[PDB]
Amino acid sequence: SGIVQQQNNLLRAIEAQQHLLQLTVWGIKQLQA
Amino acid sequence: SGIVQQQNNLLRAIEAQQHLLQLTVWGIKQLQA
Amino acid sequence: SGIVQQQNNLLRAIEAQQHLLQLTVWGIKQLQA
Amino acid sequence: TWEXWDXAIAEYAXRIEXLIXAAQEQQEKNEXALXE
Amino acid sequence: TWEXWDXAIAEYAXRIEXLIXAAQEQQEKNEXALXE
Amino acid sequence: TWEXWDXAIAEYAXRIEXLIXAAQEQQEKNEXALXE
Repeated sequence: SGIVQQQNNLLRAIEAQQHLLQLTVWGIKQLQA
Repeated sequence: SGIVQQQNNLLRAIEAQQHLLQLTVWGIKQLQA
Repeated sequence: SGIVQQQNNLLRAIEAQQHLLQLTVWGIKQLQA
Repeated sequence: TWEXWDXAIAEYAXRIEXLIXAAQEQQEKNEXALXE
Repeated sequence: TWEXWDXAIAEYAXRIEXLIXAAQEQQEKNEXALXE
Repeated sequence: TWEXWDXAIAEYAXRIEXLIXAAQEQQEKNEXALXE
C-alpha cells in the first residue's frame, strides 16, 4: 500500500535511532577518560 | 484496521525512545564537567 | 500476513533498542563517580 | 533530586516498556486474524 | 568543534524527529482509509 | 572485563543492526506484493 511506505518510515526511524545509540555509546565509552 | 492502531503504538514507542535519547544525550553533554 | 511477521521484527527491534537504552542509562548514572 | 530525576527517567523507560505491553499483545491479536 | 559535533548530533536527533513528521502524518492518512 | 562487557554491548548493537537485515529485506518483499 502507501501504509507500506510508512513502514519504511518506521524502519528508517528505528535505523537512525540505532546510529544515535552508537554515537552515544561512543560518547560514554570515551567519557571514561 | 486495529493493526493500524498498533502502528500508532509502534510510532508512539519510537517517539518516546527518541525523548529518552535526548534526555541521555543531555546527561553526557553535561557529564563532561 | 507475512508483513505482520516483519511487524514483530519492528517490535523486536524497538524492544531491543530499549534494553540498549537502559544499559546506557546505566553507564551514565554510574559514570557519575 | 538526583536519584528523583533519575525515578522520573527510569520509571519513562516503565512507560515505554507500557507501550511495548500494548504493542506486543495487538500482535499476539494479529497472530487472531492470521487463526482467521 | 566540540559544541560543532554536538550541532551535528542534536540537529540528526532534527532529522529523526523529520522522519517521525512523515510517519505521524502517513498515520493521521491511515486514520483516511479507516473514514473509508 | 571492561573492553568484554563493552564486546557484549557493541556486538547486541550486531544483533539489532540482524533484526534491522530481516526487517529491511520483509520490506524490499513488500515492495513483491506491491510488483503484485
